[PDB]
Amino acid sequence: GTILIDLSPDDKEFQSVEEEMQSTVREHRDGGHAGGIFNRYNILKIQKVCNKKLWERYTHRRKEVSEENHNHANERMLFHGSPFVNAIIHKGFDERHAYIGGMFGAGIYFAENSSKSNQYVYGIGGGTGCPVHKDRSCYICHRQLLFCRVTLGKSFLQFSMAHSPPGHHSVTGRPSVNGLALAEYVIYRGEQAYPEYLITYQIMRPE
Ligand SMILES: CC(C)c1ccc(-c2cc(=O)c3ccccc3o2)cc1
Ligand SMILES: [Zn+2]
Repeated sequence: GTILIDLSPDDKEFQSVEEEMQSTVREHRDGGHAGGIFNRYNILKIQKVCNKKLWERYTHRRKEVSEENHNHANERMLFHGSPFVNAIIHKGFDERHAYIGGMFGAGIYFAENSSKSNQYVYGIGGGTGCPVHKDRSCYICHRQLLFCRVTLGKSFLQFSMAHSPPGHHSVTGRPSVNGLALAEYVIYRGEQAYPEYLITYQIMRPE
C-alpha cells in the first residue's frame, strides 16, 4: 500500500525538512566512529511516504493517547535511522524495529539530532559501515533516514518490546552531560510513529 511522492527542491515542504536535517547535526562523543565525520549532508532526495492503512493506524493510536492525556498527543517530528527503513515504510514500525539493548529498554528510538539517527543507518554503532566499502564514514554511498511523526503522550523524563513506564506513553532521554546534545525518545508501540519522510543523502567530508 505504500507509495512514495518525490518532493521538488523548490517546495517549501522539501526546504523545511532539509533545514531540520542540516540544522540538527552535532558532533558526537565517539569522534565520528559510528556515523562518520561530517558537519552537514548532501541531500539527494526527499520523498513523502503515503500509506492510508499505516496513517489510520497512527491516528487511531494518537487519539487514544490524546484522550489519556488531557487531549494532548504531544506530537513531535523526529529522526529515525535504521537498516530496516524499507520494511518500515512498507509495513510500519513494529517490535522488530526496537532497540533491544537501548538504555531506556526495548523500544523504538528517535532523535532530535539527525546526526544521532545517522549513527544507526548501518546498524547499532554503525555496524560495519556501508555495504559496499565497509566504511562507517563513507562519503560515497547513499544513506536514508526517516523523519517521523511521533506521538509521545505523557513522557517519562530520564536525566542521563518492553512496556512504557506505568502512567506514561513514552520515555524522554534528557542529556545531562553533553550540553550540545538534543533529546532522544522511546516509544513502545509501533502505532505511535508514522514514517512521514524518506530522506536520501550522503554525509559530506569537512573541507
Ligand atoms: C538495528 C536495531 C533494530 C536498531 C537499533 C536502534 C536504532 C536507532 C535509531 C535511531 O534513530 C536512534 C536515535 C537515538 C537513539 C537511538 C537510536 O536507535 C535503529 C535500529
Ligand atoms: Zn560506501
